[PDB]
Order: sequence, then C-alpha cells, then structure tokens
Amino acid sequence: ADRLFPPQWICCDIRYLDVSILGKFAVVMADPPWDIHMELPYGTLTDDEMRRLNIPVLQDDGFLFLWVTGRAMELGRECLNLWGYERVDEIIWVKTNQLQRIIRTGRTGHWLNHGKEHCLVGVKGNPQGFNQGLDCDVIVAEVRSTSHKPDEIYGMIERLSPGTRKIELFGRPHNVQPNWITLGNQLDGIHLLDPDVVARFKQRYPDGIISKP
Amino acid sequence: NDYCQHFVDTGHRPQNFIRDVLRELIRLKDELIAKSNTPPMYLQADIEAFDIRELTPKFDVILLEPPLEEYYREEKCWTWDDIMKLEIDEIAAPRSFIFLWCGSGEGLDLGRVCLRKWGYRRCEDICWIKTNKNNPGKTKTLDPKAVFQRTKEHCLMGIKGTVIHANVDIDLIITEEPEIGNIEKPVEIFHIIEHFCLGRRRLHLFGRDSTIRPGWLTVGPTLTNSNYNAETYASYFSAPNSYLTGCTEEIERL
Ligand SMILES: C[C@@H](n1cc(-c2cncc(N3CCCC3)n2)nn1)n1ccc(N2CCC[C@@H](NCC3CC3)C2)cc1=O
Ligand SMILES: [Ca+2]
Ligand SMILES: [Ca+2]
Ligand SMILES: [Ca+2]
Repeated sequence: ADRLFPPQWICCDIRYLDVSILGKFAVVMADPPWDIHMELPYGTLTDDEMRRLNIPVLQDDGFLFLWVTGRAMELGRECLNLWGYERVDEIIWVKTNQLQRIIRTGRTGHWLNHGKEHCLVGVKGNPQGFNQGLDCDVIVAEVRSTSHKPDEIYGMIERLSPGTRKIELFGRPHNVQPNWITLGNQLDGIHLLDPDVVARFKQRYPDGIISKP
Repeated sequence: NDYCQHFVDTGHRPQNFIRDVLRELIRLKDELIAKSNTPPMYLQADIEAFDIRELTPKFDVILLEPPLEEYYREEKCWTWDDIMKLEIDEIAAPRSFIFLWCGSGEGLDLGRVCLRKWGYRRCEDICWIKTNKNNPGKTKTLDPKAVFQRTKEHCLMGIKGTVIHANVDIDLIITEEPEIGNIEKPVEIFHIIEHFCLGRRRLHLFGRDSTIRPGWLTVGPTLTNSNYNAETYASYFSAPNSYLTGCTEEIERL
C-alpha cells in the first residue's frame, strides 16, 4: 500500500505492442478512440481491432476501467465480456466549468444534450484487498486541454487499490503517474524503471523497435 | 479542486456541489403540450397476469418502471427474467420510443438486452444523480459486486423505426435522494419525454395513483381506480388528430 514507483510509459501503436512483457496489474484503464461511426479528426480503432486487443494477458485478479461513448456503450460491454470481465459498476463524469456549472454538448445525431462521460467498471477473477465503497460513482470535475478525462479517476483508483501496479491504454503525456505504466502513440519514446519489465522488454525488443507483427 | 477526496473526507457527494440546480420558448411549448394532452387515463392491472395486447392503440412512447428488488433495501418485485418476458414489441408503434428505468446494477446490462429484444436501439442514457445535501452522514449497505457507492439510477431511451419542435434538455436529472422506502422516480423524466414531441399515445407501465398525469395512460397493479376504455382512448387519436406530435395547436372543429 506504501509503494509509489515512479511514472513509466511506452510510445506505441497499441494494436502492435506485445503487452505480455508488462506482467500483471491490479487495475487496467483504457480510453479508446472508439469507431463511433462518423468522420473524426483523430484515428480510431475498428471494432475488430478493439476486440483483438490482448487485454486478457494484463490481469489475473482485478478491475478494468473502460471509457465508453455513443455506440461504444454497447461495444465496450461486448469487449469487456469478450476479455473475460463482468461489468460491476458504471462511473459518470459530469463535465463542469470553473463555476461548477455543467458543460452541455449536442451531437446532430442525438435527442438530448450530453452532460457526462461514462466509464464501465469490470472485474476479472478474485480480487482481494481492494477498498470497495470509499468513493461514489459520480465525478464532478472541470474539462482540461491536456487530458481527455479528469485526474480525479486516478485518486479513486489509488484509494481503491493503493500501491499496486496499474496500466493505462490510450493515455496522453499529462496522464503519466506513479504506480502506472502508460501506453499511447502521442507519448515521447519509452521510459521503463521496473527491472522485471526492463529485462522482458530488452529480451522481446532488443533493437528497441515495435513494428507491425 | 477534488470533490471525490471531499466525499471520502466528509460524506458530501460531488453532485452536491453542482450549481444552478433565454427560454420564453418553453412557456409557449409546455403550453402546447398542456393543450394537446389527452385527459389522464389509468387502469389497475396485475401486469404478470394481464395480456398486454388489450392496451390499444399502439404507443408512440412507453415509460417502463418495473419494481426492481434494489429499490427496496431498507414478492411483488420484478426480476430481469420477468421483465425481459414482457411482450413490449406487441404494443409499440413501428416508429416509437421506450424509456426504461434500469436502476444501478445488472439492469444497466439486462435493460439493454430488453431494449434490443423488443426491437429498439439504445439512443440515450439518462442518469438520475441523487444529492445527499440534507443527510451527508448516512452510510448505505453496499451491493456485493459494487466497487463504488452507487448514487444514481439510469433510464435508457430506445428508438424503433427511422429518425416548433427542437431539443433543450440534457441527459441528467439532479434531485435530493428520497427518504427510505420512497421508490418514486423524479417527475422530471415526464418533462424530458414530453419535450421530445414524439406523439400523444403515451403509456406508463408500473405507474401508481401518484404518477397519473394528463397526456398519459397509466397501467399498474397498485392503482386504486380505473377509467380506461379502449374505444374512448382510441377516439382521442382519431382523424384529424392521428399524427399530432403533442406540441402543436389542437385541430379546430364545429
Ligand atoms: C491520446 C490518443 N491516443 C491514441 C492512441 C493510439 C494508440 N495506438 C493506436 C492508435 N490508433 C489510432 C488509429 C489506429 C491505431 N491510437 N494512443 N493515444 N487518443 C486517446 C483517446 C481518444 N479518444 C477520442 C476523444 C475522446 C476520448 N474519450 C474521452 C472520455 C474519457 C472521457 C477518447 C482519442 C485519441 O486520439
Ligand atoms: Ca474489500
Ligand atoms: Ca412478479
Ligand atoms: Ca442498442
């Protein structure tokens, strides 16, 4: 519970990285660029690319936090079950300004203005020694330019599972944190300190290049 | 800064700190809804025994509020097995909407299965966020699978068929947590549904004396009285009134 191992990351295409080298994690979080069936300014993963992510190698016992929007409320549930998780909670983030007023955005496809972002919580295996029920399932927090999601999620996760190793998929550089390894394609090279992980990484990627396998 | 830490520290839920909880439109529109509304109609019916097909004509909007066990935690409760077996597709218009109260547990998954079983696609997820301003110093017994204290309920919106009448509402209702054993849902859900101007044939399944409302047919086991007549009800939607959205002028006669 004391442990505060410094931030580590890997710039990669998460479709191609061999995540078996990273070992096992108490908590996985992912914020995927879901294919939400529209022209977008960023690259998305196809439904099949999301299904094929090797999430099952990342944990034996623990929790998955999976951000979902639009049709991914249903696809994320499919992925979660396919990867061997049961959904046991759903966090909502109410997006506010500096004055705790809701920021309300409208898609042309939609009946309602949207005030929130959803995060599915999955469980795999027999997690022991987590602190369930410290936090509640509603986050009220300000939109930031450097992150897609509020930093409050990292505090909720730490209180739930203090000192355990954690992994983030589709993280930005602002998201790197103690006890976390961050994966994403906007990160700046590779930064690894865990001797177990540094060994396995050298041994898998001796010429430090992560190509289409 | 951090309302999550603050909740851990004090027991005040982050939603307690949301503020503000232009629109001379809404006067003119809540007015047209009020003028187009059918007289309230209601029927006592044990929905497990009762043949749902007796409810005609086919509905533009269905609000479905089955009494989940999780609402009562402080016999007549419905499981997701029971709910999924309801013949909702038999009474829904080919173009129509459903609003299903799913709770905060397994309903968030099983309610989506139900929507697709009945032929709808889930198009909105409306969250009822409950504040604890009046009593921050109470501690709910956690559901065994729960990771977090649950402080909201979800009402899923479904659509079947194809996609003076705009869109101002948000997918959030914020109210104080009701007293123990008060199972009522916020009346704000009716406001959201009526504001969509989806048609005038509106069914509330598992409604109660307390939820009866102009413009709605209420059907439920606890109703003390009934006024429902299928022929009278059908006559509200007879020509020239068949295609009204419920947000326009009543059509003039002599
Ligand atoms: C940071 C970035 N991102 C993308 C990737 C990444 C990694 N590996 C592959 C990859 N591909 C994208 C094209 C195919 C391969 N993309 N790694 N990091 N990213 C993350 C999330 C994201 N989105 C879309 C915007 C809203 C976000 N969710 C907001 C919710 C959490 C509150 C998800 C867009 C995005 O570009
Ligand atoms: Ca525990
Ligand atoms: Ca029953
Ligand atoms: Ca659906």
